[PDB]
Amino acid sequence: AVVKCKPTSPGRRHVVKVVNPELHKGKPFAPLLEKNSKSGGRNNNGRITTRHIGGGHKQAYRIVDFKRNKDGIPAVVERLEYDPNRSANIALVLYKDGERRYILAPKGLKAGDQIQSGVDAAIKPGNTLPMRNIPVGSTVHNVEMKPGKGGQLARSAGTYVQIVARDGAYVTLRLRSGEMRKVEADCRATLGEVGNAEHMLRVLGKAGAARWRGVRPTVRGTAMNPVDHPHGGGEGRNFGKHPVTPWGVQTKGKKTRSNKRTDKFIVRRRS
Amino acid sequence: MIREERLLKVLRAPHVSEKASTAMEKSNTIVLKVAKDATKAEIKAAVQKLFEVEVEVVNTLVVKGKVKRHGQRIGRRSDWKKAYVTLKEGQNL
Amino acid sequence: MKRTFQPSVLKRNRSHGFRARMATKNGRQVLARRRAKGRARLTVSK
RNA sequence: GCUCGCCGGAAGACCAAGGGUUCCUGUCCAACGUUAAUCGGGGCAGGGUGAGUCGACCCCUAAGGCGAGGCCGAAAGGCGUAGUCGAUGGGAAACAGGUUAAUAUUCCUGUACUUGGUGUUACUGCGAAGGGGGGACGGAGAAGGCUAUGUUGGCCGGGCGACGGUUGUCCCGGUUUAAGCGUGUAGGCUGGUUUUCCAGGCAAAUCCGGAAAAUCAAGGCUGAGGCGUGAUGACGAGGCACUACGGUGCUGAAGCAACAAAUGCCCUGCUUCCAGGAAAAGCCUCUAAGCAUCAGGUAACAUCAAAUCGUACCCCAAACCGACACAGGUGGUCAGGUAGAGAAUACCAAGGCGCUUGAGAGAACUCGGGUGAAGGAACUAGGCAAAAUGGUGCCGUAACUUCGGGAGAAGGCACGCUGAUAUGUAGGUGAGGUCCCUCGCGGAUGGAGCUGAAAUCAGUCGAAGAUACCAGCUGGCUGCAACUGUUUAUUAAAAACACAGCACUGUGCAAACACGAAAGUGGACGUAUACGGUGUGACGCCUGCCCGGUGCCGGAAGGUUAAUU
RNA sequence: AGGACCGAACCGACUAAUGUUGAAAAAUUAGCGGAUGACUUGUGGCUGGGGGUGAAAGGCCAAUCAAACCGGGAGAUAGCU
Ligand SMILES: [Mg+2]
Ligand SMILES: [Mg+2]
Ligand SMILES: [Mg+2]
Ligand SMILES: [Mg+2]
Ligand SMILES: [Mg+2]
Ligand SMILES: [Mg+2]
Ligand SMILES: [Mg+2]
Ligand SMILES: [Mg+2]
Ligand SMILES: [Mg+2]
Ligand SMILES: [Mg+2]
Ligand SMILES: [Mg+2]
Ligand SMILES: [Mg+2]
Ligand SMILES: [Mg+2]
Ligand SMILES: [Mg+2]
Ligand SMILES: [Mg+2]
Ligand SMILES: [Mg+2]
Ligand SMILES: [Mg+2]
Ligand SMILES: [Mg+2]
Ligand SMILES: [Mg+2]
Ligand SMILES: [Mg+2]
Ligand SMILES: [Mg+2]
Ligand SMILES: [Mg+2]
Ligand SMILES: [Mg+2]
Ligand SMILES: [Mg+2]
Ligand SMILES: [Mg+2]
Ligand SMILES: [Mg+2]
Ligand SMILES: [Mg+2]
Ligand SMILES: [Mg+2]
Ligand SMILES: [Mg+2]
Ligand SMILES: [Mg+2]
Ligand SMILES: [Mg+2]
Ligand SMILES: [Mg+2]
Ligand SMILES: [Mg+2]
Ligand SMILES: [Mg+2]
Ligand SMILES: [Mg+2]
Ligand SMILES: [Mg+2]
Ligand SMILES: [Mg+2]
Ligand SMILES: [Mg+2]
Ligand SMILES: [Mg+2]
Ligand SMILES: [Mg+2]
Ligand SMILES: [Mg+2]
Ligand SMILES: [Mg+2]
Ligand SMILES: [Mg+2]
Ligand SMILES: [Mg+2]
Ligand SMILES: [Mg+2]
Ligand SMILES: [Mg+2]
Ligand SMILES: [Mg+2]
Ligand SMILES: [Mg+2]
Ligand SMILES: [Mg+2]
Ligand SMILES: [Mg+2]
Ligand SMILES: [Mg+2]
Ligand SMILES: [Mg+2]
Ligand SMILES: [Mg+2]
Ligand SMILES: [Mg+2]
Repeated sequence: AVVKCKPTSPGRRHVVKVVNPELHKGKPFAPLLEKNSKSGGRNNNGRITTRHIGGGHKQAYRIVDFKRNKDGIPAVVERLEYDPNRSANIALVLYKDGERRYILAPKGLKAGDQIQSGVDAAIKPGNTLPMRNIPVGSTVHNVEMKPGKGGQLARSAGTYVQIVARDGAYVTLRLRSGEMRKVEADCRATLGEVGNAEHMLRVLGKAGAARWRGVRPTVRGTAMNPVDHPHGGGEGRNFGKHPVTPWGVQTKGKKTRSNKRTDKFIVRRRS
Repeated sequence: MIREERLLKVLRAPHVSEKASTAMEKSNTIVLKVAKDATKAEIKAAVQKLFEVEVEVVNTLVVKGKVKRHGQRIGRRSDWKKAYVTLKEGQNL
Repeated sequence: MKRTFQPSVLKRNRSHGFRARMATKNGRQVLARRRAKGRARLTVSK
């Protein structure tokens, strides 16, 4: 459900929100909570190393089981919850032995549905299996890059990965970006896509909305003096130069990937 | 238990003033100048021993010394401790 | 208006106090210089 | 001392921060005080700050700091693990009355409370660095129930009025009482209890989590206020005795109700929204090792202890920051009356002040104001400045529009007082009395009393009734920028920056990128619906041709070409 | 409901006059803008000089900023006065 607001004020005119009435309305599961205090894009030297980060709402961190290693015991979905730390929704699940966890909520998952992980689970959304046991051509998410490490790919709202080919110890994956990547067949993955695929349809509407998410304003380089940016200067609006980063690197087309260690797993670049 | 030498050193002088006289005639309280590091219990034991009266409660305060002038020279008097020692209503030390 | 000096004893002692100087070799050189010059007041502490 | 004037959401009061004797008393007037000074925040001397309950200290953590080993670095050092620090946050306990020249929740009187140690008695499973629960948390909004507080009436004491009237439906004043302890209320949340079993809680768990029955269908947690008690006490208007004229001393009346009412309390509640809202200990409860007719624990009771440091005084200011006794700056709390929507504003209370040169005169001219014949923008770069408008209710309101707006468009009418409707209405509150039941802080009814708008009709005064203060000028065309924001502290607030939106581009995660000789850290406890860079700048209709030049992307036949040999 | 509306506190600074050896090394007085938010404020913390930070004015970094301040190289050099 994508609902757009009425223009009762100029700040509301263009706002388009994403509303899910299915999501829990009370507090999150407390024992799976942790603090995550903000950084402002400052590292341990206290220097800004990523620009335009600051402020925003206070958030608590929800421990999310990306490994899905509780193998054998069925679990049932208790409720779907809002997570401030990521674009996707999360689901509080109860295993048959009384252990509760948070998982990423696949599309279609509702309260009461049965999930299971392991080598001997079934082919249905929310079930984690080694990619050795998942048929070629399935849609998966929360994919592992090393066996045992935890899901690292296809985690954001609406994303998925496709198993294109299995050959020997490796499986060929088509990522959301379009890159064709090999991964060990022992790496686990969850059936189905990530839900909340309407997340991309929202419109913030006003500057304050981006400030609520901890995003500070971007100043264009062409708007400043030459001492503090290569684009700076000009009597009036002048450019006359090839666009670069604030540190002088060409910023329209120049490739920056440089990793010979992982080159043997890229079957084909996104292009 | 506080030794006798300590007790002999803790008490300095019986403070004199109009307020101290009035405390004596109204609340049976004597006011004393004591050691800067003397605690309430040390003062109580020393009063009960050296003056041979019964104490129930002691009240203490530290006084700040005043800055002065002596022929344009900047000087300062020392901090000191004053004790309000209330006696058990039958002593008149 | 609001002038540049706003006294705060805690911030003063933390910035320029004796233990703040003693905590780094450069602060100890500050103290050595001031002793060699013969300053009556080594730091802000008292 | 009597008058007058000023502030009164402060120019009163109380604190934090900062200062540090400026506090109080005697004395002195050289210098200091923008004049004099008998005065002083000045000189000199003396005095003055009393705590188990307030605060610090202490226990616990945030950001952050330091950091045994460790990793890294010519050296100096950098980072960081276990730890240990770090409040602006969490953690036990006291109230009222009196008293000094100067302190008081600290002294005194009355009445309370908390934590812990030792002992004695009685019952007993006690035990952590480990498990669980709790502590524990956002914004907005709405309603009810209260109190602080006020007003009126009853009551009590006093009054009979400098000039006409004032024994009354008259005047003045007072009419106050805490924490604690019992009650458990308006209301908020939750279904209980007892069994059996279990892949969970780093092992054990009787605890928590899960599962299956039985059993009752109400139990439990929390909770403002009131009531009782505290209190036969305290305080009390006033009288009477001295006065050393600064005040002391003694006594002591009434001490009730109704209505109105917070932005405070119930309420960390309830409803709702998205941007999804600390930590750790105190605390409660599980057990492991271990002790085991002992230790330990529970309850009661007696007894001891609760140290140390601060406490004066100023604190929107003559004591702090501004070189000054400087039109400046400086966080929090309290919050009376009449009018008013109001913490606006006007006049006042409590309280505090008249701003540390005065006396005359009544020229030009300067500054801050009031009024102005006739004219009314003719002024001027420009209506700069000024004049003007200005409230509530009701009628009415155009182009255009993104259908919200435009709009308070524009414009207009009414408005004081008195009487009547109605000896005081609609509404609000609500005593008695009658009755019902699981008897109460219950329930149904009932309505005295108190309070009380607004409207209509008729009269009436004035030049004027939103009468003071307070309080939109309005409209028409057009450039720029969508909008709310931001900026040259101290000559520029804008058309500049940002912005939501758009596009290109990089980035497969030990991401790109940034900070760092490095180790590492941020990006991110994120994973392409993500993150970085760049340009453009809501929205609508759109965004054409050129790859010659420069940049980037791809290619690898041929030429040229480094160290090396 | 709202970066909604009118309007005090509070935050700011558009116009004018005054002041310019000022009451003030940036204020006063009358008007003015925002006033539930990209708000504002207390306490503490971190970022250090070719460095920081900057909704970007070369702004700000202790009345100092097209490279702070203090000490040193240091009696720099000065075909100039
Ligand atoms: Mg960015
Ligand atoms: Mg942008
Ligand atoms: Mg510029
Ligand atoms: Mg350059
Ligand atoms: Mg040009
Ligand atoms: Mg050109
Ligand atoms: Mg005492
Ligand atoms: Mg004391
Ligand atoms: Mg003095
Ligand atoms: Mg005085
Ligand atoms: Mg004289
Ligand atoms: Mg004089
Ligand atoms: Mg004096
Ligand atoms: Mg730490
Ligand atoms: Mg360190
Ligand atoms: Mg070491
Ligand atoms: Mg600590
Ligand atoms: Mg604190
Ligand atoms: Mg006093
Ligand atoms: Mg009341
Ligand atoms: Mg309010
Ligand atoms: Mg005091
Ligand atoms: Mg003066
Ligand atoms: Mg002043
Ligand atoms: Mg202020
Ligand atoms: Mg006012
Ligand atoms: Mg004149
Ligand atoms: Mg004039
Ligand atoms: Mg006039
Ligand atoms: Mg005229
Ligand atoms: Mg005329
Ligand atoms: Mg005319
Ligand atoms: Mg003209
Ligand atoms: Mg002319
Ligand atoms: Mg004007
Ligand atoms: Mg005017
Ligand atoms: Mg009438
Ligand atoms: Mg033009
Ligand atoms: Mg604009
Ligand atoms: Mg604006
Ligand atoms: Mg300026
Ligand atoms: Mg300006
Ligand atoms: Mg990394
Ligand atoms: Mg532009
Ligand atoms: Mg607004
Ligand atoms: Mg500004
Ligand atoms: Mg003004
Ligand atoms: Mg406005
Ligand atoms: Mg406004
Ligand atoms: Mg400066
Ligand atoms: Mg330079
Ligand atoms: Mg040299
Ligand atoms: Mg020279
Ligand atoms: Mg020459």
